[PDB]
Amino acid sequence: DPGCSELIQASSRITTCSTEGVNTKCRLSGTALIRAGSVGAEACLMLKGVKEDQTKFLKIKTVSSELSCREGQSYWTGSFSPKCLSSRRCHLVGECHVNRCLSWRDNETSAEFSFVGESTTMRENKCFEQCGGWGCGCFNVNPSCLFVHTYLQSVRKEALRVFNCIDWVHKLTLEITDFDGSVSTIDLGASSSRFTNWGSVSLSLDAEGISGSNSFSFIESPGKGYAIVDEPFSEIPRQGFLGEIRCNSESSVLSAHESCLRAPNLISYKPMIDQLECTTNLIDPFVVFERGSLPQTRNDKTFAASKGNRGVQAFSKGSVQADLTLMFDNFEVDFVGAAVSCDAAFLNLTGCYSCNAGARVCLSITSTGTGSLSAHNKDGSLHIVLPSENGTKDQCQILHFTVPEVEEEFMYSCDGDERPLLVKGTLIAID
Amino acid sequence: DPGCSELIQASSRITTCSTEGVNTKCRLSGTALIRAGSVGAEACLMLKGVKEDQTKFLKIKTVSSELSCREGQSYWTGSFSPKCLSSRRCHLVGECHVNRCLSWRDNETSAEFSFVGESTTMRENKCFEQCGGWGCGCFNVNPSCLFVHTYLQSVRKEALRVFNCIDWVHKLTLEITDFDGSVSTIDLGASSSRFTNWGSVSLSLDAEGISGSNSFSFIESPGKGYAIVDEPFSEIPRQGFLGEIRCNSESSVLSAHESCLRAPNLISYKPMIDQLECTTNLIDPFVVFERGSLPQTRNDKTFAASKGNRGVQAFSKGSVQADLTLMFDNFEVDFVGAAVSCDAAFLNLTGCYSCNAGARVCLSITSTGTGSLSAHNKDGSLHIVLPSENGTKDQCQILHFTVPEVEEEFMYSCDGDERPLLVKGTL
Ligand SMILES: *[C@@H]1O[C@H](CO)[C@@H](O[C@@H]2O[C@H](CO)[C@@H](O[C@@H]3O[C@H](CO[C@@H]4O[C@H](CO)[C@@H](O)[C@H](O)[C@@H]4O)[C@@H](O)[C@H](O)[C@@H]3O)[C@H](O)[C@H]2NC(C)=O)[C@H](O)[C@H]1NC(C)=O
Ligand SMILES: *[C@@H]1O[C@H](CO)[C@@H](O[C@@H]2O[C@H](CO)[C@@H](O[C@@H]3O[C@H](CO)[C@@H](O)[C@H](O)[C@@H]3O)[C@H](O)[C@H]2NC(C)=O)[C@H](O)[C@H]1NC(C)=O
Ligand SMILES: *[C@@H]1O[C@H](CO)[C@@H](O)[C@H](O)[C@H]1NC(C)=O
Ligand SMILES: *[C@@H]1O[C@H](CO)[C@@H](O)[C@H](O)[C@H]1NC(C)=O
Repeated sequence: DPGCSELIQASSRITTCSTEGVNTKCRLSGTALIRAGSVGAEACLMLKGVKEDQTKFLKIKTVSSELSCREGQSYWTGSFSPKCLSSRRCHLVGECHVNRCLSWRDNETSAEFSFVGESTTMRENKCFEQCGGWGCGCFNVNPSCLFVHTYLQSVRKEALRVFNCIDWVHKLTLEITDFDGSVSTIDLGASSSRFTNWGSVSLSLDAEGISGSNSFSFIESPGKGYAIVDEPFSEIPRQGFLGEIRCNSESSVLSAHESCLRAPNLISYKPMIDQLECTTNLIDPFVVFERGSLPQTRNDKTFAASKGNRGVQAFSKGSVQADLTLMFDNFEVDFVGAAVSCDAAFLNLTGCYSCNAGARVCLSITSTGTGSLSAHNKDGSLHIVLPSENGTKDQCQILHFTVPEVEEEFMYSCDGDERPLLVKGTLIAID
Repeated sequence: DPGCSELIQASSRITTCSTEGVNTKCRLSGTALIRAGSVGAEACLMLKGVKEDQTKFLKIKTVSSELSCREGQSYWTGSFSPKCLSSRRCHLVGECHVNRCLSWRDNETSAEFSFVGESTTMRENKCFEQCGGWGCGCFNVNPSCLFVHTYLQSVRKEALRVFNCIDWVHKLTLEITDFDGSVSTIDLGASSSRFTNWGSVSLSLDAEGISGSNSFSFIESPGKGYAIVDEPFSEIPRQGFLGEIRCNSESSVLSAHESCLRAPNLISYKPMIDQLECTTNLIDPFVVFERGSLPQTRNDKTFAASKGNRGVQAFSKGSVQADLTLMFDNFEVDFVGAAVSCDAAFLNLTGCYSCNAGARVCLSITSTGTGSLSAHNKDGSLHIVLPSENGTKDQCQILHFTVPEVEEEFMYSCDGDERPLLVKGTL
């Protein structure tokens, strides 16, 4: 039931009217700029004829204002757990020769674990010096060597794809009701223009986008849906962050393949003579997914999965940061039709006084056909002219007051048969 | 239950004996280096008399090897949660003028929250630009300003003290049984000597400290004991680590006091026009305490709360990384007199072959009073002499074999006789 959220009068300088003895028609030629309607509501342009009762409206409903994520970088991740094997040798036995233990290389497997065979899994190798001497079962008093071989294994049989958006492609869908009542639906992009019955329409300025977009990233769970993540995409594994372990494919997460990348020192070890514990404290990306699972709101946007060919989209919820440029190409409009009555009620009066922006008055208007409500205050200094329709709509325009305390009686009608309406509110002063 | 884990023989170098009359007496003079016995077990020195039936033992038990934490730096931490207030003003209204919102400073309270007034709590302030225009209730198309005031509040009425150990004080406690059998208990620090009836005992080498001590820290939960944390202490508050929020006291943590220090950006915000959510993802220090609550074992050590005092200690579990220097002040020992027989079962053989250290035989000995066990085992090559003790005790000594698999055979005669025994093993 929203009607005009934004309403401007076409400049007298783009309008020319003539009367054919009682029958008057006007031509629009030139350009008007109007802010796009808030989502669900209309941007409206009012045409005035020569008489005060000659009014027509062009209405442009913002059906939706959508932003589609163009995906940039991507990696796969999932959940992992370490499995360790250990074997302790006394000083001067096996590899536990003078310095080997303390200079042990991560990628070298100890002879102690040659029975494990070949591996293509993410893995690492440690040696921890432990106590020597007879109390720890060694003939030699020097430190014994706890050799350790560890591999990572996927804890789930599914994986998650983390990505960013390099661009958000704006599509503004508009439902246009011409002056003559004909309805059409169009869509526009930032650089688009469409021919209309009266000329053309384009986006003069389009600043629709995701503010702080570099601080969002997304997760896809294949066959399930998407999640938002409230952090920038990480191009490098960083311990304690999503992506600290990452792979180039879904299957490589699942097999924990050695091509996967990982941040250093993710596995902690507690060597205890012949006992060993190894643990991880990894970010659980399935928890992160469930925390951000779509749909979600951030700022004035709703992020949701695309219906159909899948990706993520964001929808504006309120204002649309775009101006429509309306080009009229010598287009004729008449004022034909019988007026019917309307009922109206005051809704609100909001904004400032003695300012350029003025104050927005909103009325609920109920009728059985298309027309115009006209209202004036006692002294004819203020006038309201708003669309009337079959059914009920909330309709708003700007009024200019010079006082913060407003209590103004208007008489309104759609057919000349006036009824009272009280507009009141409190407006702020600017500086 | 365990006896001599380390057995050395008194060097003929520091030994002089003779038989002038009705019996034989021996004199010990000089130093003798011996490895400390494993905790609970004994380091042992055998005195060889001029006969074969003449043998005496000096026994030194390791009762405990103990390391006490000398606490260094400390901080208090606990559990916190944010509470935030918000108020949005349209562009050109109130404080919301280009370009103050985007320039807002954490310490500056917005005039939107005058009704909160005076505070000594941890707190911050933010401003977030949000949609403008009539669709977001504003007469101006420029961004509106969501002003936010947030304070941290304690979510638990208890705190935790995180602390560091700048040094670990070593005390070694030895129980000495002299050749004549008199018992004695001494304590040694890393530098220390103690005099004995026969001379003295000193810590020659002492490496009983905590390896990797730089990567440990500790927590005290007031009146509930201690925990070990498997990471360094840090004097810098960092996000995602214990102490990311820290204070100087129990009360300050509980009041979420403004003197508490905190790492940057711990509170996250979701501005949603007129709605706002604010959250933290702080590590829970009480979970950290729980997971590390003492007693805990690391390496060859048990970390535990001090028994007769306040603080934490670590106790050596296996080998003691220390050499004992024994000094003998021209000390005389006699051998009188008779000694019975005992039940000795073979236990094991362990070591290498054709090496310096060699094999180590261990026997289970149950006997009368205190005696000495001999073995006619492999006579003309090998012999075994060990302490017989009133009770059940395992006794070990060194042996040199130059073959891989050892299948040996012994008739042990401490009696002398009457008994048999077998020994078998491999390197
Ligand atoms: C003074 O009065 C005016 C007019 O009443 C108020 O403006 C109105 O504000 C409301 C609440 O924010 C807006 O409602 C929103 O409507 C959108 C529109 O969605 C579309 O509308 C149809 C209704 O038939 C819906 O069923 C569809 O979903 C469709 O998408 C909706 O998405 C929001 O959830 C919300 O309901 C309304 O659009 C707006 N009207 C106009 C003409 O702009 C104004 O807030 C008020 N000011 C005050 C009280 O200070
Ligand atoms: C060979 O046999 C000997 C039997 O004496 C074994 O030596 C013994 O080893 C164990 C440690 O595994 C020790 O037992 C322990 O006692 C301490 C202190 O009381 C306690 O803290 C431990 O929990 C455990 O109960 C024992 O001290 C030690 N004996 C001696 C004399 O040193 C040796 O391990 C055997 N080797 C084998 C079977 O391979
Ligand atoms: C281990 O890494 C070193 C250093 O890059 C490399 O030279 C060597 O080939 C690797 N050794 C393996 C895989 O055994
Ligand atoms: C807040 O930060 C500003 C910027 O330096 C400073 O002027 C002000 O004194 C600070 N407030 C304090 C220290 O309480």
